[PDB]
Amino acid sequence: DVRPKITLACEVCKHRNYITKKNRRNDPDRLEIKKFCPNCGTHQPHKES
Amino acid sequence: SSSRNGRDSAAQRLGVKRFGGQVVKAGEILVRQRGTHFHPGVNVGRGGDDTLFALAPGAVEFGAKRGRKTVNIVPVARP
Amino acid sequence: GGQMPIHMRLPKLKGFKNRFRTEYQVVNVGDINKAFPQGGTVGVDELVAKGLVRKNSLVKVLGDGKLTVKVDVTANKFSGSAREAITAAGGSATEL
Amino acid sequence: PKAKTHSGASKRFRRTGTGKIVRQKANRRHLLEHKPTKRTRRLDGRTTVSAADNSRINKLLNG
RNA sequence: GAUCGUAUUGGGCCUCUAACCUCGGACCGUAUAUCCGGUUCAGGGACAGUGCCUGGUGGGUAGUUUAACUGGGGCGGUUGCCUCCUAAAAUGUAACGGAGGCGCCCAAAGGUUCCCUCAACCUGGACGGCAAUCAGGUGUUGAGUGUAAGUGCACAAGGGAGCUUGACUGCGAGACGGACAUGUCGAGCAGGGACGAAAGUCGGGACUAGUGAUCCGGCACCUCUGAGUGGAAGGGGUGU
RNA sequence: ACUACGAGUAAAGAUGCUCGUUACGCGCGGCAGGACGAAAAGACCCCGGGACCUUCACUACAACUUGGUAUUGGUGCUCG
RNA sequence: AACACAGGUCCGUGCGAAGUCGCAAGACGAUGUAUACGGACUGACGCCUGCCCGGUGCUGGAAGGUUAAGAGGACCCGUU
RNA sequence: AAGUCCAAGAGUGCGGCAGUGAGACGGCGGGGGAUAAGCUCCGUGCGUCGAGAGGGAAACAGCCCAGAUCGCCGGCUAAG
RNA sequence: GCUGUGGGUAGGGGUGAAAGGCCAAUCAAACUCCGUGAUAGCUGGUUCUCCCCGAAAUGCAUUUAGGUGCAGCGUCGCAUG
RNA sequence: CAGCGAAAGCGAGUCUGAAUAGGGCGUAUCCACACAAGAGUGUGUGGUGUAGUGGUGUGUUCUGGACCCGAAGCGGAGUG
RNA sequence: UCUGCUGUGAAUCUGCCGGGACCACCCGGUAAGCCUGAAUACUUCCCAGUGACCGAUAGCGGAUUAGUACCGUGAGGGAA
RNA sequence: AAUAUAUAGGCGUCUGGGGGGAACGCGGGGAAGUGAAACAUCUCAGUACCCGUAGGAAGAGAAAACAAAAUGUGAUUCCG
Ligand SMILES: [Mg+2]
Ligand SMILES: [Mg+2]
Ligand SMILES: [Zn+2]
Repeated sequence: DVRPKITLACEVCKHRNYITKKNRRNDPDRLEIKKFCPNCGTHQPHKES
Repeated sequence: SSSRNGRDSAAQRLGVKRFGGQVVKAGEILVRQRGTHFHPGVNVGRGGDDTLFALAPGAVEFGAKRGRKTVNIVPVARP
Repeated sequence: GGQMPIHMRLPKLKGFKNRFRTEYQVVNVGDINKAFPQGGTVGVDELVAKGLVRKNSLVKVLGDGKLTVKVDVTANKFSGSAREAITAAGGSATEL
Repeated sequence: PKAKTHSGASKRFRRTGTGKIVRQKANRRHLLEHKPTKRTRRLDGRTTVSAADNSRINKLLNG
C-alpha cells in the first residue's frame, strides 16, 4: 500500500474535512498541517485520523 | 507470427481554434497546445495545461515579439 | 444494443417522498381582485364557486397581482405578501 | 391494459415547470479523493437531458 | 481465597424396567392363514428408529455457463489509458502497420520571494589517473527537466536558499471537445490564509498517462423525515 | 422454346450475348460428353440454437452421515 | 482381433446380511449362510508377475489446530 | 463585395415517420504484400454503378458522351 | 440349441454374452394429447394505381462483428429568412 | 389552474450559500417608457393579456399469438 | 399483520390483542364456539328471439351414412 | 377368544354410501417452453395439469375492524 489514503480532521471541532495521500514509510508519524476548516470558519491545525 | 505493436492513444484535438481577425468573447479558448508553441500576448492568458484563452473581448491577432510567436486580442471599437 | 443503458448508467435522483406532505391549492390576490369587483366576504365556498380552486381541498392564498377592493378573506393559510396586500386594502386575512 | 411507467427512468429523471427533462451527473459516488474540487463541483446539481435522449427518455417516462 | 450439609442446575459412568424395539418361541381371531392384530414367555432398552433444527460427503441426479477480434476456424497474439510516425502542412482518419510507456512517485519533487547558469573542451594543480575536489579561460544551449515520446523551457519551466500549506471553502461569465455518458480550460467575486516592501502569485507538480459508470453497503457530520402522539428504528442530505 | 459449333464477353466454365462457321422438315434403335442433369433447404467447414456425455466449472437436490432437542423414564456413584 | 467364457486375484457382506427395486411397507438376494453371495479387474494352459505410499483414493487412530446448531447472556443501546 | 435569387427547391432550430449501418470499380495520395493480385486497409465538395435508361467501346454494372414527363415518318450536335 | 402357447419388466425408465444395441418399418432418451398459435439476432412470403421528393453501405458503443442504440444522410409539418 | 426544494417549508418566487454574490429552476408571450451598462444585455414601471379539456379520423408505440409460415428440442398426464 | 411444522409455553378485565421493529401514553376491540338471505360467477339442457355474422375450399370436424368411412396394437388422428 | 374383568372378533336386522355430469366454487399439490437479447435470484405463474369435495350458486360474514385526535365510520361480498 505504501501510499495509503489518510483523512485529516480539525483539531478543534474534530470534523473530517480533507482526505489526502502520504508515504507511510517516509512519514511514519501523523501529519500536522494547517488547513481551512469550514464550520470553524478559520484556519485550524489538522491531524491525521 | 505476432507484432509487439498495435496500441495507441486517442487524438487530443489540439490546434488553433480562433484564427487571426476573428471576434471572441472573454474567456474563449484560442489555441490548445502542449508546450508554449504560442506565448500569451496582451489580454491573453495561459491555462494550466498551456491553452491560451482571451482575457477580454476583441479580435484575435497573431504576432511575434523577440522571436516568440504570440497571440493578442485587439480591442474592437464601439459600433 | 448491449451497452449500459441511459437509465442504468446515471445516478438515481436524490431524496425521498415524505408521504405526510401537506399540499395546498393556491389562489393569487390578482385572481380574487378580478373575480370579486364588488368585494365582500371571500371563503373557500365562494372560492370554489367562482372556479378558482378545487372543491374539497386546502387553500393557501398567494400575493401575486394587485388588490384594490375591500375584501374579507378566510383560508387555511396565507403568505406574507398576500396578507399584507389584503390588509392594505382594508381587508381581514382570517386564517382557519 | 394500462401502460406501465419504467421504474428506473422514473427514479432517474424528473421534469421542470415548463417540460424540460432533467438528470444528474455521473462519476461522483466514490473514488473522490483524487478528483479535484473543481471537477467535483461541475459534476453535481442537474443538467438538461441532451436532445438525442429526449425521445427515448420521454417514452420511458410516459409508458 | 480452600473445605463440608442443606437447594437447584447441568456433564460422565454403571446399572434397572415401565416408554419404545424384536423376521425370537408359544396360544387365539381361525375351518382354511409363513399376512395382520391381540395375549404371554424370551431378549434388547432409554440406546435405536422417527419428527424439527444443524454441520459435512455428494457427477448419483438436474439446470446451466464455458467472450470477441481473426485475410476460414483453431493454436499463437490482443482487448483500458498516454506519446510519436503512417496521416496526404486546420481537425479527424484504418489494418494481426512501424516504435515505446502506464495501473505510479513527491510532506517536498507543492505555494511564494530572492539569487544563479549548464554540458563540453584547453591549461595548471599531492596522492588523483580521461573522469572525484580546486583555479583560470573558451563555451547561447549540444546539460538538465522524478518517469515513455512529442511540444516546450537559457526571459528559464534547469540549479540554490528563506518562509510556508492554495495538494483551500462557496461559486463561476465564457469556451474547447463531442452519438450519448464521460472529459478539459477558465478570468473574476466572497470568506479565511501563505509569501512579498509593493505590484501581485497561489483551487498541486513544464504539459499530456498513473484509472472504473450504475447498483448495494460502511463511516463521520447536518437547524431534513419520523406510519395515533413523545422518542426510537429505518430512511434522506453533505463529505468520503 | 421451330433448344448447333468455334474463338471470345459476362457473377471469372454460355443452346439463348458478339463476330464468324455450319446445318432441308419429322421420326426410329442405340452411347452417355453437356444441360454446373434428377433425388435429398450439404452430413464436410463456419456462424446461431439444441441435445446427450465428462470433470478437482458453478449452483442446488436425492442419498449417506454428525450433533442438539421431542417421543424419554428411575435409583446409584463422580465432576462443575 | 470386439463381448462372453472356464480359470485367477482383490474388495465388501455375521444374516429380514452387503447389494438392489421402492416415500415407506414389502420384495429379490435365498426358502441361501463365508467351500455362500455381491462388486471390480484379468481371461484356457506353461514359466512368471520387478521397484515407488510422494499425488489421489480406500482402511485404521485421535495428541494437537480449525469448526454448526444448541447451551450460555458479561458489556452496550432504546423506552421512562 | 457581389453572383444565383417567378430557385438552389439551399442553410439552421424543433417535432411526426423512416430506411441504412455486407458496398464495388475507375482517377489521384498512401499503408500491408514481392512497391503481385479483378488482393486488402485508409484519405479525396473526386466520379460513376448501387438506385441510371439512351449513344460508343464487337459482346461487356463501375470507362467516354449524356440524366429518359408523353407524341412526331422535323432540324443541330456530343463521345465515336 | 431352436420353437409353440401363456405371463412379467415402461421412458431418464426397462432390457442388453455391451453394438449407443433393442423397446410396434423412427431411439445419445419411444409414441399420443395437452402447455401451444413454444421460441428462432435466421431462411421464406406479404396481393390495386398514379403524382412529388429521395438515401445509406460512414462514426461511436456493444457477450459485438450477417444484430442493435445514438449520431450522420431521406421525407412531412411548423418557425427563421 | 404555481413554482422551487432531498425534505421540513417558503411561495412569483424558491434552492445552494455566511452573502442584497454569483449561479439552477420558474414567473406564456409581445409592446412602450425610464435606469444602468456596450462582458455579449440586464433591471424596473405601465399596458396587451395567457388555453385547456372531452369525443372521433390517421401515423407510430405498450400488453397481449400481434404481419404470415417454419425447427431441433423442453414440461404435465397417459398408451404401448 | 396473517399462517404451516417442531419445541417452549401465560393471565380472566388496574386481563389480553391491535394501531408496520421496539418502549411509554392515549385510542380501538374483546381471539382461541357455531349458523346465516341479497347484491356476484356459469350454461350440459329447454323455450322465444336478434345479427352493417358465414352461404358449401366458407360456417362447427360434421348442411350429405360424422366422430361416420379410413388410419393406428393402443392412447389417438380423422375426411370427401 | 387367547383370559379372569373384558375387549377384539362373530351372528341377526334396519338405515346409508359407491357411479356420471359442459361451465362456474372451495381446499390442497404444482411444471416447462418463454422473458430477462446468455443464466441460476426473478418471470412465465399459482398458469397448464392433477387430487378431494360440493351447491344451485359457492366461499366470506356480525369486529380481539378501520381510523387519527375528527365529540369520525361501523358484518360480509361485488363494481368504479
Ligand atoms: Mg506493453
Ligand atoms: Mg497414500
Ligand atoms: Zn473545526
